[PDB]
Amino acid sequence: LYQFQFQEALCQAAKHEGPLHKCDISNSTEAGQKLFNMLRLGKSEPWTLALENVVGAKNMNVRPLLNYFEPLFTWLKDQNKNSFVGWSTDWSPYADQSIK
Amino acid sequence: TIEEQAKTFLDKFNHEAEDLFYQSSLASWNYNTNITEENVQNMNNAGDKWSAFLKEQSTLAQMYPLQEIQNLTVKLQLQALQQNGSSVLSEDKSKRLNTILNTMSTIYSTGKVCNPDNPQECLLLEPGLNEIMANSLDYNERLWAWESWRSEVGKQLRPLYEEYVVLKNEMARANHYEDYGDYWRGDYEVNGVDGYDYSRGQLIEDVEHTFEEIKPLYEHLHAYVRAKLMNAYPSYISPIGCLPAHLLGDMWGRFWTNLYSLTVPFGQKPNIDVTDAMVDQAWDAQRIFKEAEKFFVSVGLPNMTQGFWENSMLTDPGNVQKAVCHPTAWDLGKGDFRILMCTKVTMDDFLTAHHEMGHIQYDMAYAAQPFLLRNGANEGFHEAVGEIMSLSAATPKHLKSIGLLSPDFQEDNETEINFLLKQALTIVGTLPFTYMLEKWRWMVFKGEIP
Amino acid sequence: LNTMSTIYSTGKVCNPDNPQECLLLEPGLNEIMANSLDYNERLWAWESWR
Ligand SMILES: *[C@@H]1O[C@H](CO)[C@@H](O[C@@H]2O[C@H](CO)[C@@H](O)[C@H](O)[C@H]2NC(C)=O)[C@H](O)[C@H]1NC(C)=O
Ligand SMILES: *[C@@H]1O[C@H](CO)[C@@H](O[C@@H]2O[C@H](CO)[C@@H](O)[C@H](O)[C@H]2NC(C)=O)[C@H](O)[C@H]1NC(C)=O
Ligand SMILES: *[C@@H]1O[C@H](CO)[C@@H](O[C@@H]2O[C@H](CO)[C@@H](O)[C@H](O)[C@H]2NC(C)=O)[C@H](O)[C@H]1NC(C)=O
Ligand SMILES: *[C@@H]1O[C@H](CO)[C@@H](O[C@@H]2O[C@H](CO)[C@@H](O)[C@H](O)[C@H]2NC(C)=O)[C@H](O)[C@H]1NC(C)=O
Ligand SMILES: *[C@@H]1O[C@H](CO)[C@@H](O[C@@H]2O[C@H](CO)[C@@H](O)[C@H](O)[C@H]2NC(C)=O)[C@H](O)[C@H]1NC(C)=O
Ligand SMILES: *[C@@H]1O[C@H](CO)[C@@H](O)[C@H](O)[C@H]1NC(C)=O
Ligand SMILES: [Zn+2]
Repeated sequence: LYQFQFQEALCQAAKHEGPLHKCDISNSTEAGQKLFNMLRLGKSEPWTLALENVVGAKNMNVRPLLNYFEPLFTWLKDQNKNSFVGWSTDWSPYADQSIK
Repeated sequence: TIEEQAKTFLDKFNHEAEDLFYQSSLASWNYNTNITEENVQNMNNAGDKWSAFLKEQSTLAQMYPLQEIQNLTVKLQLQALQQNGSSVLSEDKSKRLNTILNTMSTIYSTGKVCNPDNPQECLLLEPGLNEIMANSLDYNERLWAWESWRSEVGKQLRPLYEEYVVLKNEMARANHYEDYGDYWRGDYEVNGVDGYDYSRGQLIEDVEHTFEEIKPLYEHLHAYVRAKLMNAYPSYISPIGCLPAHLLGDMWGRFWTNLYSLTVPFGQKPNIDVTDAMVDQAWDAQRIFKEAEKFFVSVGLPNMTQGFWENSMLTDPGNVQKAVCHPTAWDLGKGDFRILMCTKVTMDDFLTAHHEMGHIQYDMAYAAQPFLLRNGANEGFHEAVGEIMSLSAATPKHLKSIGLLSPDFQEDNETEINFLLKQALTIVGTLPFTYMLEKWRWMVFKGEIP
Repeated sequence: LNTMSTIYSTGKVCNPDNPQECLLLEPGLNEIMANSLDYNERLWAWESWR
């Protein structure tokens, strides 16, 4: 989870435009300091404060992870139209040759 | 008072901790980069001479009462020493705990299964069963491997795990924890900062709450993979059921990566690989590291230090000097950072270079902290910076700039889907397995499951 | 013929209490049977080979 929060808070500081999965941090010193002043803390601070010093929040978030996979999500919702999305927990591979 | 005394004690501690740590790490490095029976015992001598100093200094510090200090960077270090660990256990119990741990580890390492038709060819797990489970495409062979591992080896570990939970629960309750799971969750706890607190009970709610937004995407992934496996194994997979557990790429289903060949969305368009363009431009395992360092220095972080270039093992030694080179970074102390890895000129090493150098760049940043306050903010922070450094360096907009991937290369919106699906098979495919496993273990370290 | 010969050469038996240490015939079972003086150990070797 952190792996994506970090990134979504970084190229949002490198002024990215396109989808998340294309952002590159290179050549953006203003996105270096924003990361550097979290690295030089070690364990001398609560991890909540350290996360605050980059993301701007205090908790695990799943929204950046979902924003990373948005194109794939739409393409899948398209490819899964003629199918059953979900599963049933009663079928089993050996249930048709069992005797009760 | 009590404060000045504690501060002086930590001061006196740091010197010896630093020096002994340096020498022990030097021993372990010299052993790792040079596998010689000479160095084994030497590394063991250094290791024990560090372990003993740690135990002694820990008991010598059990006297300072905790809830009297107000300096946070002092309470933080003291809390790391007073941690009793497994000492509080009785003597004979601690010895049986160690015996159990070593037995389980060596059963896993040396267990082996063998054919029903030729009982004189047995396979270990690492080379031989992992290979079947990763490569094969035969239903019955996969089922045989999957079942034999769990029947020949998993049945030996039942009686041992039963005793392991009891002893660990004792060790945990003798340190004012509810159970062992509550002891493990104690890495995310924050205490007394007025706005940033965090309790060991909140972690459960946070992961159960984050795992709700993932099910909508994980079940579309699941449905797509099932509809694609219903073509490689016809008649074996119900179109509305679950997926049989032995057809998931590896032995436990932890990662879904090895399903790529079966489920690639646009099978004719190729991936982005620059191995060729690297050999053609004459790249050895020394230019890739200057490239990584240049990438890092672009963003603002500092350079590398000479000792890194001198002492490092960037390349495989090749000759009789053997050295296990699972890629790693090392922070020996006092200013000696160095990586050890046998770089082959491919792409999947151009990435591990960035990963490991990100580890290093983390370490060089907090190197001005007290010896016990040199780690990630918690346990999940360290690999999560290696990951983002490795993730930003594999994008065509970067490769196009560093020289590879000749400029007239248009990325189609189909290779983008190819890449995102290769990514989601290891990131998203593994979140439910992780969640389910830790949930089960938290519940059995509570007697919640008889 | 080759199957029988190689079964004899590479067959191995292993302990009932530690199934991860198997012994071949030439070094390891011949040694037990030639040196040991324990009734139960000899019986175990004799029976497991056959
Ligand atoms: C690997 O370790 C061996 C010993 O464990 C090293 O051998 C020593 O090498 C130095 C210099 O080459 C000699 O002065 C010693 O006499 C050697 N000792 C022995 C027992 O042979 C060897 O040098 C190490 N490899 C490298 C590359 O440093
Ligand atoms: C906690 O104690 C440390 C001492 O280890 C204090 O840090 C010192 O602060 C003074 C004040 O300027 C500096 O001159 C020293 O160089 C600092 N020492 C170190 C090792 O950094 C710290 O101030 C104390 N905490 C609080 C909140 O006062
Ligand atoms: C660590 O373990 C010891 C006992 O193994 C705990 O008990 C203290 O031990 C010291 C040893 O000299 C005594 O002086 C104290 O009186 C003991 N305290 C109590 C309440 O019995 C010690 O509390 C443990 N520390 C932690 C942090 O759990
Ligand atoms: C970061 O910026 C520098 C300069 O702003 C880029 O370096 C130039 O790159 C172009 C094409 O790659 C070359 O034609 C120039 O000669 C380069 N100039 C220098 C001084 O190196 C660099 O490519 C940028 N990095 C990325 C990843 O785009
Ligand atoms: C990649 O882009 C192409 C070009 O837009 C997409 O192809 C078009 O998709 C739209 C969406 O329904 C159709 O209306 C057009 O008829 C398509 N054009 C052609 C020539 O077939 C394509 O769909 C995109 N890739 C994916 C995976 O959607
Ligand atoms: C970093 O090292 C390169 C050579 O490897 C050098 O050209 C550059 O000046 C160094 N950085 C700084 C800030 O001096
Ligand atoms: Zn790593």
